[PDB]
Amino acid sequence: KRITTPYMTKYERARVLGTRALQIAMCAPVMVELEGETDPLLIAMKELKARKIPIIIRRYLPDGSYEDWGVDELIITD
Amino acid sequence: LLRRGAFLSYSQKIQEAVKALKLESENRNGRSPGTQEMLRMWYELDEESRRKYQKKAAACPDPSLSVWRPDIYFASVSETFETKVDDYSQEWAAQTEKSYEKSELSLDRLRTLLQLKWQRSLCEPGEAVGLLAAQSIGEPSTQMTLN
Amino acid sequence: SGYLQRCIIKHLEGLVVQYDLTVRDSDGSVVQFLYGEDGLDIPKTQFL
Amino acid sequence: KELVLNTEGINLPELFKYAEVLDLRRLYSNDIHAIANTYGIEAALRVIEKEIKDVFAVYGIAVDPRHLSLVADYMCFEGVYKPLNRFGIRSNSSPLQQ
Amino acid sequence: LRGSCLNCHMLTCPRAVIHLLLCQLRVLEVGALQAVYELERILNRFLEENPDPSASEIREELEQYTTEIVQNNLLGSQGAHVKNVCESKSKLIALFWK
Amino acid sequence: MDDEEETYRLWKIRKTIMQLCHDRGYLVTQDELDQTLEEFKAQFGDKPSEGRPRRTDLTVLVAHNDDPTDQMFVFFPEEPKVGIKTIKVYCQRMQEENITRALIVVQQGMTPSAKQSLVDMAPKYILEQFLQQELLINITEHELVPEHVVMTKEEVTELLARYKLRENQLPRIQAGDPVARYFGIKRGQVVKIIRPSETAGRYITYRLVQ
Ligand SMILES: [Zn+2]
Repeated sequence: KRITTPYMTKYERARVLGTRALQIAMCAPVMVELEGETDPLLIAMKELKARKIPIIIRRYLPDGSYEDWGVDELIITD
Repeated sequence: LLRRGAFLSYSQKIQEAVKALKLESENRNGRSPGTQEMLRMWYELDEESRRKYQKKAAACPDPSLSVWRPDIYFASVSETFETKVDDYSQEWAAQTEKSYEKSELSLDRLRTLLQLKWQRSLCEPGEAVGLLAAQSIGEPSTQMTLN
Repeated sequence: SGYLQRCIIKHLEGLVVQYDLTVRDSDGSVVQFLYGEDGLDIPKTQFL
Repeated sequence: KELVLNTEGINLPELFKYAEVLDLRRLYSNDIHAIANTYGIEAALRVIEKEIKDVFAVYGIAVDPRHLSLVADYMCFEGVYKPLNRFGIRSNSSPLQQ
Repeated sequence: LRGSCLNCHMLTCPRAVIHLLLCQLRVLEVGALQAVYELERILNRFLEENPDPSASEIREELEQYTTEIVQNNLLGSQGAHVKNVCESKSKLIALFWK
Repeated sequence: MDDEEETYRLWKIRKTIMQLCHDRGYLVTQDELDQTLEEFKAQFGDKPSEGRPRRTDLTVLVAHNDDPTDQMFVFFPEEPKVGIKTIKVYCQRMQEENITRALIVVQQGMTPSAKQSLVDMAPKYILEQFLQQELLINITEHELVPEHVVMTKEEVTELLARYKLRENQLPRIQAGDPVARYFGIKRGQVVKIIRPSETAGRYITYRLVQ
């Protein structure tokens, strides 16, 4: 039973592409075929385009309820 | 503007060529000599002709943002936005009828792009609107010199 | 007008917008049920 | 061609007894405390918004009504018309904010 | 000390209202807030139907409600941080001290 | 001059009440909230200070739409200062006909003694007090005042369930508010407010009558 926004807001995209860029850095396993760039944010932003970031988001409602959205499920805007 | 009810709907339309006959009784408890006759015709004279609880609507229908929250249920736009879109769909279907350009789109898809622009423009959760309304009355309040 | 803006800031710092689209304080208190009576943003309403 | 009276003082029941001449459906005031106590708190909230907009619009500034209806629905949250000062921070919940 | 004395070690406040404040500030520790007016309503009714200064420690009709809506509705002991609860409790304690 | 003035004034404060009993559910017919001040003269006494529309004549009672077991009296008292002496005259009229609610349209004010013993009767007699001063205007006609509508208990729980909401953290209207007193609303009942907005067209918000 999950009734929240189907879309990924800008703050979602900020935290996902920040943690995943630190989950590319700190010698963490990269999960896409790449060309040789050296910035973690470009890797973590080309993984969002390829639906590869495996993060679950706990969108807290004000009660304390949480819905578990996957980054794969959320429609990102172009 | 005016008032609505189950019995107020009944009295003015069915009971004024009927109550207006000659009865000259006293005002019982401040009531009319004919208002007690219409309440006699209301309370114990008909059952299952209480259908004016649906003629007079039981309330207004609620807005489409109170029921059917706007981020999930599509085309749940505000009631002044529907009037703008319907006025524009009345104007567009009269100006695209004679305009000799391509016109690949119709009303059913123009409405859909306007309604999905209304839906996509909702303030996303986390907006911190309190400091956006503490500054929109706090930065132009430094431009207000006394002339 | 440092004082007016400082007071309106610290009396409206908490009012963030929630995943059910109701503006709430820093303690769950409901201020509005839709933000600004239709739920929209001030930037993204320019071409509507 | 709407004749508008515009008095310099406030007595609401003085004008209520002139009803065949004054269209009292469309009355207005500055005093939020003279509309909260006569016409209610839910019309002393569509007077705060107009009394902020008609202060910024004297000086040419226009503020979006979605910022003002967030201030009227915060100040009229507890039923009364609270100020945003040191005597409206007593209602708050966090000691480290007060 | 300005509201207490040396002869008897009690306080000079009337005990018709100390029991009410004791009875309400144990309700608002839970944060019920529907019954801060109900307790003063039943205090006024119990004080008008029979005057009794001999009630020294407790009143059974106040304590029946403040042990009913505290034992029941006990799970909301952490939802007492709402503005409407702390506003009312600072208001009642300030009315007491002033 | 108390022949045309007080006739117009009683017509006004009767039209406000018969627009007030309809706005709480009680049976008010259409031809008796569309009085034209000549029907007030044809059906009532035309000279007030003589005593043909006497303060015993003008009392009306009407019943609710659901059940006629619960009614209300509209009492127009005689003296301009209702004390305890005539707060217990009309309760004798209550007990003989088995009601619970009544409204007293006081002419110049009720005493501070009786305004305590009116609230502190019981939950049996729910008695209300209206000045004559604030019943000439009918403040629910003002185009800044929303459509307050009363709300049953089956619809409060669903709106506390849609927002995962408690009764504490819902906004407040006090019971001394001039339009909550128009509808005669007790502590605890949520009222639904349909604001005629300009950003939207309608905006439903809910308030507790505290
Ligand atoms: Zn002593």
